[PDB]
Amino acid sequence: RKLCSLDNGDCDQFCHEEQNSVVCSCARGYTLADNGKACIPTGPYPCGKQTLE
Amino acid sequence: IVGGQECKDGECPWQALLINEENEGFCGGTILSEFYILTAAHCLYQAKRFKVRVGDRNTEQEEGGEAVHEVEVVIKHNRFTKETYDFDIAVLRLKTPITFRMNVAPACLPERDWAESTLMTQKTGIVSGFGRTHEKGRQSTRLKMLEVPYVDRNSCKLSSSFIITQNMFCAGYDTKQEDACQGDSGGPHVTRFKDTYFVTGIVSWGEGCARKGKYGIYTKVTAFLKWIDRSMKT
Ligand SMILES: COc1ccc(C(=O)NCC2CCN(c3ccncc3)CC2)cc1OCCc1ccc(Cl)cc1Cl
Ligand SMILES: [Ca+2]
Repeated sequence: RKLCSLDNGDCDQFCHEEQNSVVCSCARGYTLADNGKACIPTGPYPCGKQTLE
Repeated sequence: IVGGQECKDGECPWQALLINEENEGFCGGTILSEFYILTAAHCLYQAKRFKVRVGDRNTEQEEGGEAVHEVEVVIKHNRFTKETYDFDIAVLRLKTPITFRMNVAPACLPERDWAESTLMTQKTGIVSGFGRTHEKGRQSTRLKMLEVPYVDRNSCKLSSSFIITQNMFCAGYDTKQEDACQGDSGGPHVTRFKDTYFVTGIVSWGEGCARKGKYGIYTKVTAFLKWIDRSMKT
C-alpha cells in the first residue's frame, strides 16, 4: 500500500499516480480544491450525493 | 427488491422508472445527468412506447416530487443478445431536462481504472428498485434499496447455469433471502465512497430471486464507460 493504494492517496475521489506521485481528480460537477485533494460541488445537486432536507 | 429496506426521503435520488402506456413501471433506470438515463438493453423489448419517471418513492400517490419525461432517443447497444444477455446496457436521451431537487439527482460516473481498483474492491454496493418483494408476489409500490456484497468472480461463474461474460458481475448472497427481483431490471447499482455514490452496475438478470446458491447478475459499468460517454456526447 504505497500511493493511491494507500487510502486512495487521500483524494476525495479519483486517484491516479502520475510519476510515482498522487494526482487527484473529480467527477463531472465538481472542481478540484486548492489543496488538490478535495472535490468542491459546483451546484446544488452534485452527482452521487443524497439529497437531505 | 427481496428483503432490504425502503429508500427513505432522498436516499436514492438517482432512481428512475420506466413506465409503459398504461403508466405501470416495468424497469428501473439511473439518472446520469439532466438529459441522460442509464438502463438495461433487455428492458427495451418490454414496451413499444414508454416514458421515464423521476422523484417517485410511492407508485400510488403524488408527493409532488414526481415528474414524467419522454424519451427522445433510445441508444441501445447493438451487440446485445437475448441468447446470452451480454452487453445488457442502453442509454436514454430525454426530450426535456430533469429538474434536480429533493429525491432527484444523478449518480456519478467513475473513471474506469479507479472504479475497478477502488469501487468494485469495496465490500458492498447498493441495488434499488420497485421490483417484486418475493419471487412469486407482485410489484412493490415503494422504492427499496439493498446492500449487495461484491462476489468473488470465481464463485460467481461456478454458481451460474449460464456463462458469465466479462461485461457482467455477481452481487448478493448465497443463501440470505435478499436480492433484486423482476421489475428492478435496468435499475441502479451504486457503490459508496466517502459519502459519494458512483454508478457501478445495471440490474441485468438472475435465476429467480434470492434463490440459494444463486446471485444477482449486474452489467459491469466500467466496461462501457467510454461507450456511455460516446452515447452522451451525441
Ligand atoms: C420472478 O423472478 C424470476 C423468475 C424466473 C427467472 C428466470 O427464468 N431466469 C432465467 C433467465 C435468466 C437470464 N437469461 C439469460 C440467458 C442466457 N444467458 C444469460 C442470461 C434468460 C433466462 C428470472 C426471475 O427474475 C430474475 C430477477 C433478478 C434478480 C437479481 C438481479 Cl441482479 C436481476 C434480476 Cl432481473
Ligand atoms: Ca408518489
